[PDB]
Amino acid sequence: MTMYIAFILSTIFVIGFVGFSSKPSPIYGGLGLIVSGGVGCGIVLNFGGSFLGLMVFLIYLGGMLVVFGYTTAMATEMYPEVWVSNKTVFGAFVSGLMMEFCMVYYALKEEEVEIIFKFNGLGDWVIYDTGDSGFFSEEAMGIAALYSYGTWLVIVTGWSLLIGVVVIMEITRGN
Amino acid sequence: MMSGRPGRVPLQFLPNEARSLPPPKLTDPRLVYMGFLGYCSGLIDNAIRRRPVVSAGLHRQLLYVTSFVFFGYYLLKRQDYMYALRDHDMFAYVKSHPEDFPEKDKKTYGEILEEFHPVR
Amino acid sequence: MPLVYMNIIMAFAIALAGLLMYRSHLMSSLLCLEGMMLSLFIMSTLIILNTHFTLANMMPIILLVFAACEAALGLSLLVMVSNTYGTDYVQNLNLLQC
Amino acid sequence: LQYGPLAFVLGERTTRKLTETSKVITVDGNICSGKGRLAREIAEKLGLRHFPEAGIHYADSTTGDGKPLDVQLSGNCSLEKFYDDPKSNDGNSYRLQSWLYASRLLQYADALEHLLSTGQGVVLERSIYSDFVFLEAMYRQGFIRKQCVEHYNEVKKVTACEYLPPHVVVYVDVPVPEIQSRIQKKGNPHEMKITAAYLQDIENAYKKTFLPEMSEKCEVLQYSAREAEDAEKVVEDIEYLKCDKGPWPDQDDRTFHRLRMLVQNKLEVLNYTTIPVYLPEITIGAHQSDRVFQKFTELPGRKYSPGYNEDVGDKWIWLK
Amino acid sequence: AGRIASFLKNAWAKEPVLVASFAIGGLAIILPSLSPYTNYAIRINRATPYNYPVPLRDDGNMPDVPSHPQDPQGPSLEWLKNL
Amino acid sequence: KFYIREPPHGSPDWLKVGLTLGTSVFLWIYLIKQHKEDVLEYKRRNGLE
Amino acid sequence: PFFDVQKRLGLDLDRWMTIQSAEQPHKIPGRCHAFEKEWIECAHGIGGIRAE
Amino acid sequence: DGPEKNYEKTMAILQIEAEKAELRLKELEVRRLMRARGDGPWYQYPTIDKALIDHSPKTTPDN
Amino acid sequence: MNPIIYTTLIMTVMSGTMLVMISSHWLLIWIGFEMNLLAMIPVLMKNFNPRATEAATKYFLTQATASMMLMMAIIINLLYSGQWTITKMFNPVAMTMMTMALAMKLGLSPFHFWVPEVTQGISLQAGLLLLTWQKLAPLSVLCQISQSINPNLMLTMAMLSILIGGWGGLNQTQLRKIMAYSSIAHMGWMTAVLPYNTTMTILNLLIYITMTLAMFMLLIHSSATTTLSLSHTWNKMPVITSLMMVTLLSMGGLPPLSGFMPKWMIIQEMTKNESIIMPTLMAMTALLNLYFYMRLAYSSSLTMFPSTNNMKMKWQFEHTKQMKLLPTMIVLSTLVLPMTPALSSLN
Ligand SMILES: CCCCCCCCCCCCCCCCCC(=O)OC[C@H](COP(=O)(O)OCCN)OC(=O)CCCCCCCCCCCCCCCCC
Ligand SMILES: Nc1nc2c(ncn2[C@@H]2O[C@H](COP(=O)(O)OP(=O)(O)OP(=O)(O)O)[C@@H](O)[C@H]2O)c(=O)[nH]1
Repeated sequence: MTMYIAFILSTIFVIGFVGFSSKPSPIYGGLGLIVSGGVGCGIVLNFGGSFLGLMVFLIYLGGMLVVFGYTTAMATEMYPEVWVSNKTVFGAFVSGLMMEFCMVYYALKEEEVEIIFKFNGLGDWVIYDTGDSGFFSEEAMGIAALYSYGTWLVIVTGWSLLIGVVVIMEITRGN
Repeated sequence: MMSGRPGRVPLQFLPNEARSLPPPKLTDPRLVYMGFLGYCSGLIDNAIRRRPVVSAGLHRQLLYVTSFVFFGYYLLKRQDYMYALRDHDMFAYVKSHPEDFPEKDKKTYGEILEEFHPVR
Repeated sequence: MPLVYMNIIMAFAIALAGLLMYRSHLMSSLLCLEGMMLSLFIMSTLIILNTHFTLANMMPIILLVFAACEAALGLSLLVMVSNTYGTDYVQNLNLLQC
Repeated sequence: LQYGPLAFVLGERTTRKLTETSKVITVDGNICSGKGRLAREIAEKLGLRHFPEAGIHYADSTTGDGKPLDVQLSGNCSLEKFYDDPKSNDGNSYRLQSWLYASRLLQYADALEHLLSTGQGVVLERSIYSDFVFLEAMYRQGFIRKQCVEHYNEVKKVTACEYLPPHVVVYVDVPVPEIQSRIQKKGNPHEMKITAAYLQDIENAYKKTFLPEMSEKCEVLQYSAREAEDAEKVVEDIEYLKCDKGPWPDQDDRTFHRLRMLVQNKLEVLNYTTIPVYLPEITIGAHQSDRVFQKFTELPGRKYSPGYNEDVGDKWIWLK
Repeated sequence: AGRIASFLKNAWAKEPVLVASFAIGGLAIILPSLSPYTNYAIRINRATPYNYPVPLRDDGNMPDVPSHPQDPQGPSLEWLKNL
Repeated sequence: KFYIREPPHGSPDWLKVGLTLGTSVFLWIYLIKQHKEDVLEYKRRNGLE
Repeated sequence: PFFDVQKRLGLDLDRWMTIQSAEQPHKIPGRCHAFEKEWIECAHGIGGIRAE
Repeated sequence: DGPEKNYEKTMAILQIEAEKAELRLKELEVRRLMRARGDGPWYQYPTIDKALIDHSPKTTPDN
Repeated sequence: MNPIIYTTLIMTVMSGTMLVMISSHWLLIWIGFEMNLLAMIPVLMKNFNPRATEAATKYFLTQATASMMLMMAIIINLLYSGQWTITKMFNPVAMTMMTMALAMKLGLSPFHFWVPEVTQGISLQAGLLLLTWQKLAPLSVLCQISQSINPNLMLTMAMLSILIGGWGGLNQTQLRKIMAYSSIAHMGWMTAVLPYNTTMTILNLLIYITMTLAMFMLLIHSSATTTLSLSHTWNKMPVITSLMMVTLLSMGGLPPLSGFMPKWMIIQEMTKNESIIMPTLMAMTALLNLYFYMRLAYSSSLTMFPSTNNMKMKWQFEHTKQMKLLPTMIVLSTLVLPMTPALSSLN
């Protein structure tokens, strides 16, 4: 739907999110969230976070899960899981479709969905503003300020990563 | 409670106006207790290390007593400061809200009834 | 509160349930453990981009970055479990019974 | 200071000190099979610090004057008692072995500390890995019981795991009729009372289990007593080898810091030797333990920590 | 002297990439301190007008601010025009 | 001497102990000093003495 | 915070991006800069209790 | 010693504690009244300072 | 592991915990939390035994879940406020969502399940860090946002902690486990007064640290892990178990032994806030803590237990560990009660 395109983007984000959170095989679970990872990028891309959308592809989508799928390769269960192997995973999946299709329909209704928070599930296109960005890109300028305004943020991130590499080797060598 | 008062520069163990109070005397009973605790640390240290506790080195115990006496005196000033601060701003407040604390009139016990309850 | 925000909010809620409601294989939780921060990362970008909080574009990257060290910490502990029991199955993850 | 973190930080390694003459030699054999003399011969030929065979008062000959203490005050067991009475009720049999195993274990720690602080090899008789052959043999004829074995090997696994196996083992092969005829030549009245059954059990336990169980940890240098006499023969092929087996020819300064942490802490090497397993032959009730410990207290030197005894003559107590 | 020159000699003899890599980072960190052009770089990086040069209320007592882009007073960047 | 080996504390470690008195004498002299002007300052801050 | 070390030393550690009306790269305004400025100026040295 | 010693010393003892007793009750009720309102020195929970806002003109005319 | 990295791995744990209390930004609050977690795991894995790996997995899974849950306490806060400043929470849903996040990092309500198991798996030295230093950081955040905290939600977490913490210790024989359960019970005490007056929470934290330090190095000096192993310690070192008895009673809270000071102040503070049922049940169930407390004292020094022949070996050798700050910790944790009015210093 053109008007609510991000809503379709958002809905696809959760159905894949439910699928892999339903504890399927790690390879299958990888598929469930990478499509969720890709579709979530479109949501950020549609809002204007060009770098943030493209960057989650490179370190999370093409990053995180490649070494993650690497780990499931050496796990190599003799009985790899398929969605039909257990009925619990199907029960979660048909559930994940159930309440999702439930309250989006209730969202399609008078629009007073009030689970936990108060939500007005109107068309997502309304929330934007009418202010131009001139020449500077708002997202690009913000991240570029890491080296001018992010003085403490960069130091702890750099320090922790150096701690990160030493701790990884310290706990994998096995004394 | 304190934390957040006006003029409360943080990480300060003794603000400047705290010095306008009578400093504790070196023979303060609270202070001599600090010295007593330090001495008891010296006995434990020798007992822990299996040494003749009573006179197992007069250097280790001397540092124990002096260090506790030192840290006590500075703690005492901050102790004395905050309690003085706690009562001080109260008096400013008690004169800042006269209507909240009205003086109840005084009537001697020649008027107030106490419905004496006999005991049997 | 706009629908897109609701969709991500529930996305974590199932992820929180998915990690908490556990299964035999410990891998799947680790996917869901960092999956839950992906929704955190995704929605975080949404508010900052919506609100034109230029400086707060700091958070979306660094939020994921330390979430990576945790995932990096995650499977690194996992291989030790696999090197001691054979599978990361969590029903055998009970050596500390006593 | 010792290998305590500061010394390791300032660059003090241990592989720097290690040389080709850095090995653990277990010159074992049979009961009085002449291995004691061979221990000295090997030690003096390649310049290794020799350790006399661990006994009951070995730990007594480590602290203070390095002199034997009262048997009641140290050990409470008597090998002569076991030699005279085979199956008594006082429990000298098992208690002798467990105290022996601890004394050998302390000897192992002293050996490693010397090697890890000098880089020079060490030779030991009847290493703590051997010890189990005696105890199981004592069980064969009934000196100890089934429930006795459970305490000993429980101490064995919790203690001997971290200590690295030796590099060289010399099994001086002496056959049973020779030993059963030589024990008359010794003449010490306690060791005449040795049963051929107890002897027969110790050798077969040795060849069948002592050599093979740690063969994969270091090579087996079998040497007949005839080979033991010719010390010139045994000194060639100890050098003719590398001892790639076991984990010793893999360790680095990373593990050596851990190893010298434990051996330096003499209390730590044997902290696990006192496992709260309440075996009747070693469990000492409070009343006897209190009185004995009180007897240990007012002994010279032992009253305070070392260097803090005014009775011995340690001046400057009021300052040190 | 002897050890340092010999250490560099075998380092380039056996680990030429390591010497090249360590050298390149060696320069890359120090010349900017002594670089005279970096002061030009910051000036041009600031002389790039992104937002509008918003006006100011001309009520007198500010003579330096020009009343026109083609006025003499004000920041002239002809140095960059020649840089 | 009873002990076969010199124990790590079985000797007066002159440098260490001399530091310990050095710590204390500096500590007390600071303490008696600090109480002096702190009292003196309090005397004049409120106008007492 | 618990120990406001930044206030004592004066060094800006995290105050730069703590709110959306602070200094911004190339003076990019937030969506609610006017409201945040009005609110933040209303509650200065007033205390969280009564400023609510 | 004389009963005057005990009489006047108790006389001072009772005055000291009564002054203490009055302040203890006064401190409790002020603290309650102070926490609810907060228009005074203590119990002032932190708020963001004015200094950290940007008064310089932005790119968008209004802001 | 190698001491130099072992030094800096622990050293960052202070740095991460330091950052939690010295940063006014919500992001940096999480920043120090997970730098702290990143360097905590290897210290757990220092021994490298299957139990040590077992303990690390439970701790990481618990701590990682809470911190990611902590972000969305921040995220909704940002979603409804636009403020990253560490002050009054503006969203009730985020506020509870935050409290469960921090409570799990502290382990008071049934989030506490990892506290005994994780403690037992790791070594005694690592147990010291886990129950003493990696507890200030969650309490640091709670102290700042205490005014806003939901009274019913926080107090409910507190009682369930001490109630379970009291009951759990009555059946554990391992010294580490009973140590952990008593730590849970104390943690309920501090967080109970937390909404009322944070100064008493800090005083409880400062006091509670003293015994937990003092008890741990005493056990490390004793090199004992189980009650029977503690029983033998009287023979070799009758003095050490004697001081352990004194500090053990101080942890129980019997006057004049300092340790009753926090409990005394908590009862008085809650009473001033008209809450009088809260302290009574809180104090009454503190007796549950005292039972297995005295039970340890019964087997430690009060009645000499049977020893073993090999213990004769240990008398000959002297201790090599340095146990720094032990004598001061014992003394400061048993007799500081007359210096109670030093509470104003913490204000
Ligand atoms: C609040 C209520 C009370 C709370 C605390 C209660 C504590 C005791 C409770 C019971 C404890 C369990 C049961 C008994 C356990 C005994 C433990 C023990 O080790 O006992 C035997 C041991 C033998 O003594 P030893 O260790 O050799 O030391 C001798 C002195 N160097 O004995 C010892 O180790 C004890 C050594 C004690 C040394 C005391 C030295 C005192 C010195 C005082 C100097 C005073 C100077 C005064 C100056 C005045 C003018 C300024
Ligand atoms: N129970 C027990 N006794 C042991 C052990 N190792 C050595 N012994 C005893 O140590 C004593 C001395 O060993 P012997 O072989 O008899 O004599 P020796 O003088 O050492 O002679 P060599 O063996 O030739 O060096 C004997 O009583 C042995 O039984 C052991 O592991 N257990």
